[PDB]
Amino acid sequence: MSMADRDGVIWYDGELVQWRDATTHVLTHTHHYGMGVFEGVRAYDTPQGTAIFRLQAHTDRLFDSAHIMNMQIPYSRDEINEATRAAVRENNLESAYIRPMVFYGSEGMGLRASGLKVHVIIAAWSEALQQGIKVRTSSFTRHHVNISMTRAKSNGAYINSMLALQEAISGGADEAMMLDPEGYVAEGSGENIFIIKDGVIYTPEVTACLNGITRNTILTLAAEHGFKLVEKRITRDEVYIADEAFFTGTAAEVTPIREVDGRKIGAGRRGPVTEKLQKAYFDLVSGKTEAHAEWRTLVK
Amino acid sequence: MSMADRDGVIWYDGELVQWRDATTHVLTHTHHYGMGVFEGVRAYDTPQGTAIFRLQAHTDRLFDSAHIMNMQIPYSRDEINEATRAAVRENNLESAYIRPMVFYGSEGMGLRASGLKVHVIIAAWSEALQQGIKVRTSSFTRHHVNISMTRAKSNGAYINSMLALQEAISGGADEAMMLDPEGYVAEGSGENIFIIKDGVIYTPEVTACLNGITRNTILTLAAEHGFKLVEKRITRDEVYIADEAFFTGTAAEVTPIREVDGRKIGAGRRGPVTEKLQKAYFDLVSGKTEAHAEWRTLVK
Amino acid sequence: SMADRDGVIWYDGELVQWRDATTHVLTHTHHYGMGVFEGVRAYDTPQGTAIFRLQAHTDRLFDSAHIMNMQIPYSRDEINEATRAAVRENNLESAYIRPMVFYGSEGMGLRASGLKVHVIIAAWSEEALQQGIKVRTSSFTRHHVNISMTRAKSNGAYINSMLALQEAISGGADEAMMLDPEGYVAEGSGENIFIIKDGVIYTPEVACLNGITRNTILTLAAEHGFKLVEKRITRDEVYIADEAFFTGTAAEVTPIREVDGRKIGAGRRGPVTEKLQKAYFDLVSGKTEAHAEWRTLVK
Amino acid sequence: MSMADRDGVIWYDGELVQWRDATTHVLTHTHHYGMGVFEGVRAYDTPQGTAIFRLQAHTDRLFDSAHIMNMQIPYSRDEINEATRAAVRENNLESAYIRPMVFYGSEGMGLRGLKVHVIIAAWSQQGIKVRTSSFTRHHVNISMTRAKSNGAYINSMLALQEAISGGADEAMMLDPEGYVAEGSGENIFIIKDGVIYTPEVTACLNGITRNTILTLAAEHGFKLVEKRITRDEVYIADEAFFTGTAAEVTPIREVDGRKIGAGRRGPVTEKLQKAYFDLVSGKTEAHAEWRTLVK
Amino acid sequence: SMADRDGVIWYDGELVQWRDATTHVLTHTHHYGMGVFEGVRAYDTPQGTAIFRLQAHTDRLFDSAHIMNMQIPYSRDEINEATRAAVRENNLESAYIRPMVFYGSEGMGLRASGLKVHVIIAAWSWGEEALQQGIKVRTSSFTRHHVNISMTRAKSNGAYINSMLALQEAISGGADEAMMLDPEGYVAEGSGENIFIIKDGVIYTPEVTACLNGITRNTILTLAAEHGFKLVEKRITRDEVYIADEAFFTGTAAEVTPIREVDGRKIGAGRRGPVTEKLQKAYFDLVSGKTEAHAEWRTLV
Amino acid sequence: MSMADRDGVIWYDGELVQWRDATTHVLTHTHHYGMGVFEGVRAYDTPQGTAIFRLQAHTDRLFDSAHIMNMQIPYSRDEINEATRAAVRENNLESAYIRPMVFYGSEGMGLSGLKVHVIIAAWSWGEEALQQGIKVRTSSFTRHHVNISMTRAKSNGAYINSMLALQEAISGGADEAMMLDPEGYVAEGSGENIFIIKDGVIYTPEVTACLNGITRNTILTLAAEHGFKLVEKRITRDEVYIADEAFFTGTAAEVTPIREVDGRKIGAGRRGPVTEKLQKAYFDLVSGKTEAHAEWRTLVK
Repeated sequence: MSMADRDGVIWYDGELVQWRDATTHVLTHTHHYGMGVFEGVRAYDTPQGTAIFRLQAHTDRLFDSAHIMNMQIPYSRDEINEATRAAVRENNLESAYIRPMVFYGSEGMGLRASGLKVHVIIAAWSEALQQGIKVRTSSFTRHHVNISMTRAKSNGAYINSMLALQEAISGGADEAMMLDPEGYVAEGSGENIFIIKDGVIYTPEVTACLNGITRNTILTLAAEHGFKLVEKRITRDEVYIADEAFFTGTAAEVTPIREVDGRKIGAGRRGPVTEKLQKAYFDLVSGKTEAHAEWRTLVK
Repeated sequence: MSMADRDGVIWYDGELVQWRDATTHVLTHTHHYGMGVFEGVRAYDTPQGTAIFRLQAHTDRLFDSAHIMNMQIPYSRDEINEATRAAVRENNLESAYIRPMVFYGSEGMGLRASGLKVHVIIAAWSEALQQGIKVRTSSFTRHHVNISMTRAKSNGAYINSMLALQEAISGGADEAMMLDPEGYVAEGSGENIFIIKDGVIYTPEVTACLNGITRNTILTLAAEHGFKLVEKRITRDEVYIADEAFFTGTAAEVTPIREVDGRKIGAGRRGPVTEKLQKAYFDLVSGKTEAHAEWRTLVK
Repeated sequence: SMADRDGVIWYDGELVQWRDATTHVLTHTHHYGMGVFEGVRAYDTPQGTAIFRLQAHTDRLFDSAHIMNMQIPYSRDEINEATRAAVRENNLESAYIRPMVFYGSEGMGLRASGLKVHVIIAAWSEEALQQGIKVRTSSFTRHHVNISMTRAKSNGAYINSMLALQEAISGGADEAMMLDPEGYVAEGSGENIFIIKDGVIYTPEVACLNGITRNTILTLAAEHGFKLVEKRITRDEVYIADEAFFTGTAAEVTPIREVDGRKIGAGRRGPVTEKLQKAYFDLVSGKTEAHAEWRTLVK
Repeated sequence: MSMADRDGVIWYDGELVQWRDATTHVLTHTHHYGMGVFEGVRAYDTPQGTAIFRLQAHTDRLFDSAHIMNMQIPYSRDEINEATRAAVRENNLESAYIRPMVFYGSEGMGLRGLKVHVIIAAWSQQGIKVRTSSFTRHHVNISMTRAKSNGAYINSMLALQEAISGGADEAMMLDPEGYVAEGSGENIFIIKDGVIYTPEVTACLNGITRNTILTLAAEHGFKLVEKRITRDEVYIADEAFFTGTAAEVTPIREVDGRKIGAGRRGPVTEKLQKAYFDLVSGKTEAHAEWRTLVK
Repeated sequence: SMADRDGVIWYDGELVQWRDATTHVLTHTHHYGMGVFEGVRAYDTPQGTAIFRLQAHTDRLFDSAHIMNMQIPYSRDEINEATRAAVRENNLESAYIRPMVFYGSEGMGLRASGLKVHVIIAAWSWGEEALQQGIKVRTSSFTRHHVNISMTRAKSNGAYINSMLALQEAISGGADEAMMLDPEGYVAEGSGENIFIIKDGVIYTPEVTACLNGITRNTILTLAAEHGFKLVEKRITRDEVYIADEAFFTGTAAEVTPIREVDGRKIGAGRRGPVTEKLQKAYFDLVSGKTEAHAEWRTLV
Repeated sequence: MSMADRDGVIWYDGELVQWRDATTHVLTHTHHYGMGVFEGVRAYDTPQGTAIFRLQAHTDRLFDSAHIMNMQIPYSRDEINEATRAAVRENNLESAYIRPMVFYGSEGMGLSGLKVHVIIAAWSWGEEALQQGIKVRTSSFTRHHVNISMTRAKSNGAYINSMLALQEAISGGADEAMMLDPEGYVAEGSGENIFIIKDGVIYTPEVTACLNGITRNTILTLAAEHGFKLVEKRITRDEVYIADEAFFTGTAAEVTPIREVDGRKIGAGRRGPVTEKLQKAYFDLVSGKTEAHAEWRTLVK
């Protein structure tokens, strides 16, 4: 079992190459120093066929992340949008996770970015949402907005998420809750966080936490459903006494939270607002409703 | 021009594979999330032959960095020590830079480290030292000791070093001076920093900076040459009014600093203490001296 | 003495005599501060003695216990009824009420395993309100949101408040202004802080306690057509404000005439402060039938 | 099972009161606001008899802590020392943990005429698992870190309870800067290449047990360094242990799932643990000033 | 030279000759930085030379003196009339005005007891390619002022050492201006200007916390609302500025100066953006009287 | 009563000028932006004559401060040393406080083409507070941040924070303030370095965010010469509360004992034994009663 050994094609520098041929040299610069940007995109089976959810937003963020790191993607947004569709279409996938990733090649081994060639790959492949997960606050502090570029989804910056996730798992939990350098709640290991108190939705301001696309989708869905939503600084004990809490992310969708640091969240099961938003988001991404058709890009 | 199209061998998981055949899949976990550890080792031409300078300290630190990241190196320290010498000998190198690197394989794409295979790679290949360099203080804050593991030499953590080095170069300088989150001088982008005032050597405490092996080596040489050395917190303007300043690193060796942020350092020239320590370090690594033979391991 | 009084104290389900409400000297909360409490007021209304926002104080008491992982052995309706009994059975026309939850004297370690949860409720019975008070910014930094649970009203957390208040008093002032770890204005020693500048009300965003009296002022400010903005405030921003005042359960609405020697506006209670102070007293005294749910008759 | 329903006496404002009768009113000021200071002292059985270890240092620190909180103890240091000796003697304790505690009475209920009460109560592995606390240790300008105050232990209770719920035994505290500060209630030490490293007394406790280890390390020829320590510097240390009055020397074999050294009690930890025990038990006549006979 | 020139300067209730507007070298504010000042512009309008937002600059001047416990020995009406006098008496068509409140040379200690307060108002006549093509900005390695170390709401004299250090750094790095970050790492302001960005048609500016409540900033908020632009005050990171569609500085002396590059990252297309051009044109039409609105903001001289 | 209407001379840009003639234009750049460096120097009455204490260290720190601020002093150290002695000699001062000050002139007005001017003024020099102890209140203003202001340079505009803190300590009933760094640890007084004694050992904050005071450096020398153990480390405010002794060091404050901090009595509330010996040693040194360290006393005539 391996992520490298499987059938299909991977979009690699403009061409569709076989899956096991999509390799890079062991002295690849991003492999050793972390300078790279990537995306996480999902394709869902809809009544209209396989559709990618908010492809343009993920492609724009990819270019934004590369622009932050001074990495010139040798392609336009149209080609990357088309190549991301091709990554799912040319594999005949009914539903997939998509990993567009921009990295520096194996041209040089120094810290200077000059001389390094920019490579782009796009790989696509096929109770947590029900009752709720267990969360433990991480002892590792979340990224500092002047140490790592928090608006960029960069490869090397995910060590902190991995350390925190391993700590949460070794502590008996399913996910970690990250605090910013100021001590306020920021996000999960790879998800944004929302809480509900007295029918009002609260979520941390986009300061140190990543401007999640699933987060933005729930902000739009909440307004359309008439929910009052407040962006403000949230403390860890404010999460303890919330009626509801859930995570948002491309991979996690809307995942309810039932316990943080041993504190039961409300009644300890998926709350009414969480279920309404979770259902609305799933119907949106799966094409169960004609609403927001501009957010669904058919792959074929 | 490329770092992959090369003639030679690279130590790849217990086997000496051809340089062009030392590849990994493009969905390598460390490639996407930066979770990995590496070292930077130099080999010098001594009167006794090609020797690796302080091989034991670099292998010990490599295992420390892996131990910090909960990465299990599937080889003993002796096996890594023997394989490091093999990367220099089997390539017929008179003087070499060695890059041992430990990374997670292309087994999974989730943030959980479970199921990931640990691979080990050891690749080896062949005026500023005498003049001194221009330095500019980085606007990017150095790593935070509770966000990144500052004692580990991890791959993904060097995004901050590349951002800083590019800023320094775009500003017309040669290197950046990093400040910790408290505003005190920490290190260079890839080197440790030292200053001299009234014949006393000062260097930042091993706090947010990497415990450099060249740093620790200079501590030994400074004591052998009768220089009082004090480890304390240093401010940027204390560097401005120092009599001397220099950088230490495996690649940088002993590099004098003639100017910081436009402020000339002393006489704007390699001062007496820096030159004596620089010659003492070069005589040590090239075997021109006699003592510390335990720090020079023959490669053949 | 606060122990030698005539009356009753609601103690673990029953009304005991005031001097009989004792606890052992090795009580866990007494040695480690792990406990939560509330400050509630009862006012005389045309309908009789009524507790102001009893439900909000009881809900916050349970929230503070939930934060500290303390299981209150009573439901919210029992605590609500007990709080009314603390005022009624003491024959109080207007009262301050102190519900408090603490760990008993079953152990002496830092672990909470085996500790019994006890609940007590004790209820007992002008120029500052009109002329304003002197405030000196505290040299003690206010609580850190990840060091202490700032949303919980915990016993041991008030050491910081006592240090700041005594510092302000020895400095010739009446109250202290707390700054958060980042240097922004947080609150007073035991009150929230508001400022007025060009007819707009500004208050720090919630390292400060989400005060119930602060919440009523938001409601009263909107009812009286006042624009209110929640944002980070600096100490010098207070110096140049037109008005400033504190808000708390025990202090109600206390104007601020001077901060750090800087005169605030005209050096006395301002217009907006007067109307909010008037609106708050009219609300708690039942002078207006509005927000009748916020006045629970003690009966 | 309760800490109140016990036999014995408790020193309570100058006199010896029966254990069950040593009570205070439920509106005690320290109970509601945390304004109080305390000490943890141990008595050990020595060949000369039951002896309190460093009674003078704990009593001095108790008056220091009170002084920090502007609390005037209504007794001199000699009276407190003698009362501490009596708390062990009059209970017929061969070895005891002693809890002197100073607190404000139930005179007022405001935040500003409070009476100061004093009580003194006395009663009778290869390494532990440690998890770093997600709670930050006390800030040196928010709470008085040199004073051993009652209300400041909420942070310790939250961290210890977090470590236990996570499957560990003790917590490791980080200061607001992210550097290793201490354990839940104990100082922390690490050993790397025969050298002892302990966090510089920043947000630290200035522990008396820590101060004795400095002396015992120097007498056993161990170089000791006080500096800032990071959490991952603990991961790669050869040894690690906690020091406290009630914990003495507790070895640390694992921090955040990282095995410390060989995962067992190390040589330096063993030598310092035996030296501390031989010191407090009076095995040798060394540091006799640090042992005060109870009788 | 700013001293050897003809003209008059308002000096403590009297108009003295420009070369005679002197103070002793042991002046307290000169040595310890305790003083407050303003930056005011006058423009040519169809009604004549008019000061832009004279009331807002005088009010803030008194606020800054109040923060520093400095008593201005004059009323706001007298300072308004003196600011107009510094422009009218000098026969200036368009000028920059420097009202400055400082402590005299009464004592040399750090205590303010005994120091007399002086008020000076000087006005003198007034880069155009940068105004239309954008400037190069480099983030400052010097951290912006801390809200509990210096009084950031006051426009104080000594607090501008930090601005000078950062401007010198940016210039030595090849750029025209510095971008300042607060102690927490978020974007605060330029060296002497407030900063704005545009992303998907929405204007973003740092919340008034560690930066100065700029009057030009307050004017742009009004001009943005009148043009239907959604404006959001929030914390901004340096890399959020990298990916912004537009960016520009605001200040009395800088007007609306677009930003084309930050830390080597091209800002959008690398030139003045559409939203910036509309606000810049609106600001010039406002201060020069091309529009009739906001007659309060143009005080004829 | 004023610091300008006095008889005597002031060294002003290479020449001595009459005291009342030592003026600068009111648009002086340092006057408006605080960018300038200065020193505080003392001349004492010694058996060999009026002598400046550590003239070289104060002149070297002035050039260090100007080097940090990128200010080019148009004069050399030898000229400044000679001018500093002239400022005392030519005024016939038996003892004096000297204020060497480097500042930008009135050439420009933006944040270039600025001329550097130098002035050195000297004037003749609380005794009950010198032998009994002062009251100290911890300042609510945070001390300077090592990356916001240049804490090793003695710059003009940076002393706003000292004035804000000193006024607070006085309005609270005290004589001096105790400053805490942005991390909460003890840094210094408003303009003095702070020392504490506990069990016969001297503790003082490490040269971190506080000023590397020359008087502090002399005490480290004198403490070593008296066999005292001295430790540099991070000190909390409550560590000062429980110290046996505490005092301030500075050029103007010399050695000032501290009897009370935040209402906490320091030890016995009077000048401790260690403070008295170090105060005696410092006064004997600067006044020439001890002939040791002859290079630290530079005769004026």
